[PDB]
Amino acid sequence: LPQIQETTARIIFNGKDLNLVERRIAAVNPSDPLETTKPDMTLKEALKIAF
Amino acid sequence: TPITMNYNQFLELEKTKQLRLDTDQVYGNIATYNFENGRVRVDTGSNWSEV
Amino acid sequence: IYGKDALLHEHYVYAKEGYCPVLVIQSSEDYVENTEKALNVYYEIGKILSRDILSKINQPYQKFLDVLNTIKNASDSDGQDLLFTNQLKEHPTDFSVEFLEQNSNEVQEVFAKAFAYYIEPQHRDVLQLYAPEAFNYMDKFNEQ
Amino acid sequence: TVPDRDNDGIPDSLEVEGYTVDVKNKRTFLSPWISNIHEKKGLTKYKSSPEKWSTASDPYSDFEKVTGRIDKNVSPEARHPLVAAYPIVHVDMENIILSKNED
Amino acid sequence: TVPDRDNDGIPDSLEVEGYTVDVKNKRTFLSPWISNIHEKKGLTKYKSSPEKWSTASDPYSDFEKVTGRIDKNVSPEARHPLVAAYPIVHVDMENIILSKNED
Amino acid sequence: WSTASDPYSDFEKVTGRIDKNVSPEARHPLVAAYPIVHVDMENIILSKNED
Ligand SMILES: [Ca+2]
Ligand SMILES: [Ca+2]
Ligand SMILES: [Ca+2]
Ligand SMILES: [Ca+2]
Repeated sequence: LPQIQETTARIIFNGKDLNLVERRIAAVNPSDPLETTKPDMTLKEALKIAF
Repeated sequence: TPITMNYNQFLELEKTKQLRLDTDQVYGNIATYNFENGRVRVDTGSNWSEV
Repeated sequence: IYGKDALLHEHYVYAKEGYCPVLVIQSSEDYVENTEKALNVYYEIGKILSRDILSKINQPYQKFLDVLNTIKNASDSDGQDLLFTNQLKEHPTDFSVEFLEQNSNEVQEVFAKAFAYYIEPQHRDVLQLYAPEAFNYMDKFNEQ
Repeated sequence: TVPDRDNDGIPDSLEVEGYTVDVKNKRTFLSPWISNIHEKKGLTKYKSSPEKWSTASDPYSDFEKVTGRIDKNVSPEARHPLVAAYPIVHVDMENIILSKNED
Repeated sequence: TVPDRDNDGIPDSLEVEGYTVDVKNKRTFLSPWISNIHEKKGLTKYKSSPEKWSTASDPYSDFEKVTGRIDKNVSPEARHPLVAAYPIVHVDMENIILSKNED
Repeated sequence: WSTASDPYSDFEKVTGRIDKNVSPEARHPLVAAYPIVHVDMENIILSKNED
């Protein structure tokens, strides 16, 4: 769990019946060389695949 | 079993209200990276006492 | 449990000191290998493949037209747009691939596409899905 | 021999450039992405790390997550490799019971 | 075969003379220091021991620390090999509760 | 393998690949390295078990 928390962006959304839904999506930390090996994530793509 | 205090220490505590707490040593383990699957795993054998 | 970074390309030294430096090594890095280059190659393989003065032993229909017609059969009866892409639409019949007039439009694309079908190990994994229908064509190319 | 530095059973160029999984007859085939042989089928183009066995760092590989060889209790929207899969557990308290230890 | 006495996956002359991890593509590549290129990119020149698997003797290699294949809870300023990474834990006491065992 | 028969080789002791808490004068191979532990007692607490 701390490995996930330190490497992802967290998005909370409550449009499904006013209930807080949390999703973590892998996104790039520029100061970490291994973390930069991921493909880039736009916000719209993230909202499309996550929700 | 809960912590026990005798009579004279009880009187001295209710008189002086001086009860301090010391941190002598801390046990705790290291999780190391695995080159196999990328998963950082805890070695329960090793501790920071070695390090 | 294994060797870390077996490429051992460190011994190689890169110069090109100055503005707009460009480095090219057998290993292939920077402007050498990229997704855009692969995308450009996909456009290149699909239409007028190979910009070199001369290519392979065969661009004629004298020996390469009968084999293409014989190979043009699908057991699954699919391969829609997957094959003759941008051919003023896949022909429902086309009278079994023997007419040239108002048809040589996609013949050049089809011959170029055939080279694209079996080029390097990667494409083989893609072409591995085609299984037997493509293999027959690949075996003839392998025999050469 | 095609490289897979992340050792997750899926090569590096496919994870970079895009790929998909498609059944043909009864068999899953890991294709690279072709927009004229997949997009029509509605298959989702996948990208992930060439050096992460698990790109989302969850205890599930990229290949297991795209193949389906996973714990099926994972939610379907977590079957994308860039989507993390993790439990969120919290405890609620419905009732108290106090008993007076009086004899 | 290039030597690495410290067995940390990174050769000895590079740790002596300076090196940097610059990624031309998605994949990560470690290589010797060149001031014409890596200085313009802002990359930090790294030196470490040719005989220490961990030059700071913390339970993390030099290569893991420069690559990023590490516990990410390590602070970023501890990602330099000459910077140690270690916890400092001390306990504070917010409140006392004494109960008189009188019946 | 250990000329002083302590649990450290001759080579580890001259190389430095050793527990660094070993004193520097014990880094010579003919010098033994061993702990000497004894316990002191600072205070007594007696409680009369009388009800
Ligand atoms: Ca892979
Ligand atoms: Ca991967
Ligand atoms: Ca080394
Ligand atoms: Ca070293």
